[PDB]
Amino acid sequence: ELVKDVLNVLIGVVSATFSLCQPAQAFVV
Amino acid sequence: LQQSLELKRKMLRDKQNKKNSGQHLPIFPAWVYERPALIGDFTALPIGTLPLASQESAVVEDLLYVLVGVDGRYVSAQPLAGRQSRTFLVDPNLDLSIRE
Repeated sequence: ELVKDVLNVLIGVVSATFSLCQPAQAFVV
Repeated sequence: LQQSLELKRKMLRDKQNKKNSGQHLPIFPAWVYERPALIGDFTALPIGTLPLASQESAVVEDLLYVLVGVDGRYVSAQPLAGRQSRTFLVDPNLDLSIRE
């Protein structure tokens, strides 16, 4: 069920994230 | 829209004074420019309560309408048109993943 997100996480989505930011401080998934 | 008429008129005067052998250089009627329908661009269920895969279909339908000009139910084309950059307004309450 959650995997649907992951399928679209391969593309850019918001469910998971690519905060255009410094790794692991504000950059996040 | 209205501001263009000035530009057009000054440019017409130059050809008119330059060339007098050919007379009455044509112009289009004013309503050709005034009429807004001629140019391309010009019961709603609460989307928050819906299931996800129906929001996707609705958004796709509105976007398919958006592509040809005028906007749709859940997404609007902002009427500002300031400078030359068009902008659009999606409904605020959506799924963030769909929204981006």
